[PDB]
Amino acid sequence: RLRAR
Amino acid sequence: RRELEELSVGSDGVLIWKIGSYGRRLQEAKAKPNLECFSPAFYTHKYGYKLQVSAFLNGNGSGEGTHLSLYIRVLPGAFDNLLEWPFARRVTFSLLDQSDPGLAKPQHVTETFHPDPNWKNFQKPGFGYPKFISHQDIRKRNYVRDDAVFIRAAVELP
Amino acid sequence: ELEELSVGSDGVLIWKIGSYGRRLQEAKAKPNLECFSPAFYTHKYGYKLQVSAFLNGNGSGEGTHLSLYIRVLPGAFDNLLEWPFARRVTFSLLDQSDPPQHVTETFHPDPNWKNFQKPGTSSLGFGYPKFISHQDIRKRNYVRDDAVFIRAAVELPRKIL
Amino acid sequence: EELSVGSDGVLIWKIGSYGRRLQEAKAKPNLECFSPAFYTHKYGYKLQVSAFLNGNGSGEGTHLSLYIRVLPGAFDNLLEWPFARRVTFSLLDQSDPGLAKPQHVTETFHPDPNWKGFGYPKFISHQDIRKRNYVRDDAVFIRAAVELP
Repeated sequence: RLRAR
Repeated sequence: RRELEELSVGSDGVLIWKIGSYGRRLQEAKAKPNLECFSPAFYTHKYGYKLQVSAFLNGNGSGEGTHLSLYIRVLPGAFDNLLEWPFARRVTFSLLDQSDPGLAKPQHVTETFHPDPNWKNFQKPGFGYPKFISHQDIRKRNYVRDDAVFIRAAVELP
Repeated sequence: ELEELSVGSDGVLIWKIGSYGRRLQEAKAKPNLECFSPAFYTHKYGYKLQVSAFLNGNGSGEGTHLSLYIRVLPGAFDNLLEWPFARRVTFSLLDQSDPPQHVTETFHPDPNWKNFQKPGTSSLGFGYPKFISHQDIRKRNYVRDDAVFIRAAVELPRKIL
Repeated sequence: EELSVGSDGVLIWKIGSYGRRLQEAKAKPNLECFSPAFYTHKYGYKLQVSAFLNGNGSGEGTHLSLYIRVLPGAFDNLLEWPFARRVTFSLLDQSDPGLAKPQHVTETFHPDPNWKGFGYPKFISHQDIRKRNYVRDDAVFIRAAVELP
């Protein structure tokens, strides 16, 4: 589910 | 005071971050689109990686306006030259259910990820969940209690 | 602007009371005078506790004994813990001889003692009015270089593996 | 807050600005750098490590010299004397352990029952300290490990 910002 | 931040070491690689004044800080986070709360910097283990957790009470990116967003990032640490790069230890976030563990086994909201070795911040000197928990879900159970929330970041030690 | 860094190693606080002679005289002069350890957490993210001592005694021990008490303080993490506080506590006045016989007492916290219940639901401390008599404390090396060491050990929850 | 430095106890002492301090030690002999005081363990011995970047005794001008000494500690009256714990010194090689296995410079000794400055006039020569990554980003890592019973 993992992501930047 | 920075020598205070150097004493900030995880307990079996665990940071527990209390965000107090939850009600108010959510209001400021609605009024200001890029309002980011920061955990103290902490070390994974005594002579290890320096990390910091950040949260957006009113969401960020795909979670903007609708969710709590939780991120973690690697910071420059004193002992970076003695460590393996890129940073590759598994990270687990939990928003804690603040119920008495003597009544029922509390239900934490929990997600876990492995750092992707292509993201720049995990290389030798934020990443996480834009939609960690929704505004509606966070009012269930005891995630918000006494106007504070507990964020836990646990870093798996080899 | 302070730490929160004050944690026991491990479940153990060692409290040094120096200037003992002078502090005993002050305690004789003012019977309501209570000495306090710094607050400490039993373990990282655990209970916040504090030890107190009456160098010239309190209640049943006044004028004749050292009195020793412990209390639960409001802690940052109280909502994540089991209440009432129920971990076994051990008090010791340390005999400062090169490795010595410590004076030691232990109790399991009273589940009805209002201070052992969850903080935030005026009073007060639990322990020993007559922990050690004035005569007993002059024995051995309980007082040395004009100081005493009080040790409070808390039984930490056991790890499940 | 310096009582707030209790450890495993392992101390890792970072000496930054190596070049400049080495220079100051060449120009000024018996120039001693000091580590922070640290506790071997919670409520235990207070120790301190010192270094001579340009050497001391048999090592002046040619070696780094490394010592450890006991400091008066608040809890000294509760401890066994003389100090008798095994002490290990290491100058760390700062290479990525996933990339190359670092070769640390290391010695271990049992305390001599006479003093507790105790250590190595010739811990590492200036020639060896310029190998590998002992000096990196103009800093060195000294590690002192004291074995707990």
